[PDB]
Amino acid sequence: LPHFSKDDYSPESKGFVENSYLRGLTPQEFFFHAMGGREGLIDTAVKTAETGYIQRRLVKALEDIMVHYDNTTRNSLGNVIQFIYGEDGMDAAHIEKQSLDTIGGSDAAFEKRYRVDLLNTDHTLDPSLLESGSEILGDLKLQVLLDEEYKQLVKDRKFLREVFVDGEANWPLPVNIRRIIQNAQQTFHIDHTKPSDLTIKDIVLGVKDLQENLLVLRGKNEIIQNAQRDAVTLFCCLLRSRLATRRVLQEYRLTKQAFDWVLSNIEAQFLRSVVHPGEM
Amino acid sequence: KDQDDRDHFGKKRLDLAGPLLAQLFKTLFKKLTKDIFRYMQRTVEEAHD
Amino acid sequence: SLMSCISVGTDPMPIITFLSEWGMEPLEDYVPHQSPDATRVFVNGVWHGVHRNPARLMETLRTLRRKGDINPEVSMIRDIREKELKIFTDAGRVYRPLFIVEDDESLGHKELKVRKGHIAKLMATEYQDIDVEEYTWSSLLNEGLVEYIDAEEEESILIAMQPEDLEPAEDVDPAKRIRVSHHATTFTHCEIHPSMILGVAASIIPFPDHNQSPRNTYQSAMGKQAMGVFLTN
Amino acid sequence: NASPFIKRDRMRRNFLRMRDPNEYNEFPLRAIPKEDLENMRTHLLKFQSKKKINPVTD
Amino acid sequence: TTFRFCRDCNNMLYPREDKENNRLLFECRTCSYVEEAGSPLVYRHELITNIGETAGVVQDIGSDPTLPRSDRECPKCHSRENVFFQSQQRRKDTSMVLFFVCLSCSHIFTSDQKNK
Amino acid sequence: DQENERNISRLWRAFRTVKEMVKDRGYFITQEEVELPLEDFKAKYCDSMGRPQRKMMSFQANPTEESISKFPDMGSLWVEFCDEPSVGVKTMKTFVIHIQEKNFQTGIFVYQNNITPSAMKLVPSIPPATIETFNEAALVVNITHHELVPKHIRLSSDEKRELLKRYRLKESQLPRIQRADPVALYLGLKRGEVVKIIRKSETSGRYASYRICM
Amino acid sequence: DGPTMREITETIAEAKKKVLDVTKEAQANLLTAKHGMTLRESFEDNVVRFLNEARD
Amino acid sequence: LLSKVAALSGNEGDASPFTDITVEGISKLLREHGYQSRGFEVMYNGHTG
Amino acid sequence: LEPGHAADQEQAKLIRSAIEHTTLKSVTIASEIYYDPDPRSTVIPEDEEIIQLHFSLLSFDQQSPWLLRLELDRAAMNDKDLTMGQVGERIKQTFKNDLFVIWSEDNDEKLIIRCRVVRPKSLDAETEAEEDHMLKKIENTMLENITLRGVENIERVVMMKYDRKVPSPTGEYVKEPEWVLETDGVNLSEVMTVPGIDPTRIYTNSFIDIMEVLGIEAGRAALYKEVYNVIASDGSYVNYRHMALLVDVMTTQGGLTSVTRHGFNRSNTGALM
Ligand SMILES: [Zn+2]
Ligand SMILES: [Zn+2]
Repeated sequence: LPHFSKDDYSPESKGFVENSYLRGLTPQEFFFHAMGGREGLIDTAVKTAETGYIQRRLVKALEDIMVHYDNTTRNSLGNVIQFIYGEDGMDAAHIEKQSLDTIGGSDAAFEKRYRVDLLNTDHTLDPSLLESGSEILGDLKLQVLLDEEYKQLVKDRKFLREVFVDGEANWPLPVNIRRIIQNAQQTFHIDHTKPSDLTIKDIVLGVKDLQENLLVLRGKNEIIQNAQRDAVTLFCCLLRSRLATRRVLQEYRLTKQAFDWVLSNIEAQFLRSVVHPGEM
Repeated sequence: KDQDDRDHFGKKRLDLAGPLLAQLFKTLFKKLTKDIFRYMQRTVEEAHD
Repeated sequence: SLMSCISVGTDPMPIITFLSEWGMEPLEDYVPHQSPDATRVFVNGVWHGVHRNPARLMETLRTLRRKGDINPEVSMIRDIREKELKIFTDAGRVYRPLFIVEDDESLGHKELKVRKGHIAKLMATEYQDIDVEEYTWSSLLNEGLVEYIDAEEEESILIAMQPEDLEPAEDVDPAKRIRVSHHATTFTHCEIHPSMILGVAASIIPFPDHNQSPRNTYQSAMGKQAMGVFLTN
Repeated sequence: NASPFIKRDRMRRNFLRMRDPNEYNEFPLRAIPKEDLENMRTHLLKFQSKKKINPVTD
Repeated sequence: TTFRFCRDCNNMLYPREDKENNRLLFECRTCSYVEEAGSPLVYRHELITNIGETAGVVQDIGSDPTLPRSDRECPKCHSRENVFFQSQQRRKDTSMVLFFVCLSCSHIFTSDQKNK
Repeated sequence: DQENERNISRLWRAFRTVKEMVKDRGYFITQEEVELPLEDFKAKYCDSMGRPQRKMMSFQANPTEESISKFPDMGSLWVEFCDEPSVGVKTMKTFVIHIQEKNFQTGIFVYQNNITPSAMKLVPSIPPATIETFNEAALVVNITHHELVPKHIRLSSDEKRELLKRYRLKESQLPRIQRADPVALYLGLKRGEVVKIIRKSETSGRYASYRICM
Repeated sequence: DGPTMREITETIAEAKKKVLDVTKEAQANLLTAKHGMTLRESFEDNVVRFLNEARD
Repeated sequence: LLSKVAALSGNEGDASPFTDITVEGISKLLREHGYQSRGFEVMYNGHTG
Repeated sequence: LEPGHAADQEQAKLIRSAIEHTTLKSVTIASEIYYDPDPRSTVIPEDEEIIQLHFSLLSFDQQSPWLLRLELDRAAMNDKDLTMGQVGERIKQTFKNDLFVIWSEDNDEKLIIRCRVVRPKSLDAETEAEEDHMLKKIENTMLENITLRGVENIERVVMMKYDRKVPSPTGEYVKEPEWVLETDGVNLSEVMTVPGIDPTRIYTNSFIDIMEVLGIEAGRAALYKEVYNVIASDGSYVNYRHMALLVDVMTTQGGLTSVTRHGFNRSNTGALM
């Protein structure tokens, strides 16, 4: 401004408003503040025009893409864009952020929460968690089932870390398993002290059979079956992590009636979250 | 020396009604003068009063 | 702006003849190597000659403009660093008035040429209409108390925002805003008032310096959309 | 700490109420008679060169 | 580098070599005028140049009202009045060093403390 | 002699990359030779003075048993590394004659700087055998190992037929992959050949996509 | 309140002094430009950051 | 706040941008008129009183 | 950087300099053309010793008398780790055997390089007039089209420290710092081959280079990353499927088709559409 001296680099010279709106702005500050505002007004006007054209272009490019009854995403020509919408086949309106409990944590914490042993006494299951804890100790048939469960959990951890290199555990997924467990506990009024009537065989088989009912594609051929398995690989990892033998018996203390209720909701919730054919 | 700034208000000029009308009158008067002579050429050649 | 005015332009020839009589050497006999200190004289963008003592020419030219011999709208700029003297007389230039600051060694420091005695007669003529000798804005301009300055001439002057604190040589109320004195003892002009930077619409906003800049712009547009009394007829 | 009013309607009344020795050799200068300046034009000749051009000898 | 100009026509001379004496000659291209060179340098291209740091310093630099004032000491006349300015080169690689011009002796000094 | 070492290191890496290309295409290549140490490479593919001999680097690869079952039409593969930088018509002419002489179904040519147009235009000259030219500089780094590049698996004729039948598609309704694509060149895809791209999806973990060469 | 305003005033004053400190060394040419930046751009970055923090 | 004082005092407020007028100065005048310095007032709900 | 030297700072400087493009124009103050009648004695006081050094330690009969001199900045050659040996030999290989060059040692007060163009056996009488002009022409080229080291189209490189979460030996995720080089200008094919970098992690802002170097699928992943960054730059979050569908459409034809009238509008989808 024609009020300072040439080659002045002080904060006041180059537009530092030392005052507040309550105290008011000096004439030099007022002009500099006005200059900054004019930048915003010009940006707002130009940006509105630029964004409007961009929005129109995007819509016209993707206006003919729709999800068909075979779960494939195709344009007007029928050319395949995605063999399954969103690579999972779910609707964005039914997606919630959930934490994968297997990817995170240390190895020691992983063993303490998931590994269950009936032969040794290092990771033994407390007999008071279930009514059959007395006769469950020393049973090899149940031990192999637990071993099969644990190795699957270990595989999920290896796969999840290979997918998410940064190790982040919170990712969007269709069904909120945590809310379902909370509803089951309160609806049936879990005692939280008396041992549940659940059996290790029931829990392992119950979760395993539930994964089969999570159907996104209903083709009866190898190719569609392979796609169906891949479309629910990430969801099954969340399902197995939450519904673990120790977690169900120890963390959730679910009863047999509650456990059956939880499984039915997950199946119903998952089927409702599938993308509706005909969606634009 | 830095390139001259085109936003400098000192290098700008504001044309008001005066200069705006002056150019319009200058253009129109030129047409009137041209028309006057065209009449003279037509009057001289065609033998008209 | 409220005090902004636009020049109408005058004949530059009288200024050119004046320069020739006061030592403006014609460009036909200019040898750069025999005088590598002369100042180039420009009138309306035309290089008319060089002059050996640019200080005296500028002082004489400024004095004539202030007293009234040269039209006040004529703009004069002396680029000391570039050794150029530019005189502008064409129309379309935007200029605004400002106070003139001179040494006045009576008090030992630079001060406005306008004094309380002048302001006394300015108001006397203002209120006598509602009969002392007429004393209008023209009288101030002819007495060398105010000066028209345009953007081109703004480049070579130093302006003090207010005379209250910037002109005097140099507890505080916490409520008052922080003001920068700039501690400069070479001011050549002084703003009539900072509030005159605003226009007609922005002058109706109360406390526009306590508002965010975008809000002031919006109000200027809405004021023109307000019902009132455009005319009494 | 100040006066937040534009005091008017009585300040107008308020203002209205108070109101050399011979160490030289000078020769005479006279104009050329016009009898010889008619039908004759006297011009200035300027050689543009860095040498000393003299048509009398060069 | 210094440019040389011809004496007979004012045209600028160009370098030439004389193998008879192995010397440098500056010969005109139009009128055949020659002159032995006083220096062997004929070309220079300063990629990094400091010419123009104090460009614009005149006998009345102190009369400019927009220039700032300072109280630094003049190390040639012991005076406190002076006008300072930054480098006048507009290349966006110069330092912010200040050049001080005394109003009593027209001496120019700098605030540089790294190289001076 | 720093430049000599740099060239050897670049050549060693290029040779290492070429081995992966042959192995991934479905040819019997052992992991031991794939991970050949640098010192071992110099002991086998150099001479007394140090500079390597490109002629000795040329090798022959045969389809593995698994590849034959999936594709019972793949023949022998010959990989040749040119010695002189500028590949001329003479070198190309003998190279193409070399492949046709011994019934090599596919022939990979590795050059240093460039192949001249008259040599390049001779590339499609021995059907049904296929001739592929690779630049040594481009082979120094294996692009397939990049984290952004997913896994590409070529589909057999039977697999492609089932893919279209189950999805009830046409060859024009599948996603397209350019022949000049660096990955397509790596796998040596032909017109109408579909590749299964198995990439990792943040929404479903694993997602399988198909692209048809164009 | 008054005590807060006094603290706010000194916070800006201290920042202004810090901006002055960097300015003097830059004028002395002793300031070394940050890697990948010029002398003036580096000086501007230091001043801008200091003033932004003062407001915060 | 300024208008409240002006109406109470029967004056015209000075709302020019750059002046010595401050909120604290206006607040002092407002308190001298028997009102809360910052302009707050105790009001009653019209529905219930 | 390489996984075995990610945390090391010394290796960062070596690779950073190995990829940054530097030209003789950036390490020279002035270029001067001198006239030394004989290639055995000098006229400048400074170079009176350099000639006595190289000549004594050691053809020169056919060396042009016109001399080409460079003054170089030591501060320019220590910001980037360079020695006159590297600079000198680079000029030697620029012109294989057609000029002799002498460069002063680092210990010298001022860095200087002397260059002379050696004339052939045949004598040309017309080249004397342009002999100095020829020196200027080669002088300009030696300033512009000379690559001391690095990769073309790489204006500058700056190093930074990012934090990446990698699994700990115990099994938990622990963040540790690593040295990363950020560059202005893109040469993906050449930079990827430079030794010392991790080729499997190099990323490029321009997905066009990714597409033509890695593949369409790599370009698809890069294209999604760029779109995600822009939307996430302002803090707004959009579901993954929306971004993926747009990216898939832009890469469903085997290439990067734009969203303008020259891209999706050039397909075969009906004139009315
Ligand atoms: Zn001449
Ligand atoms: Zn002095």
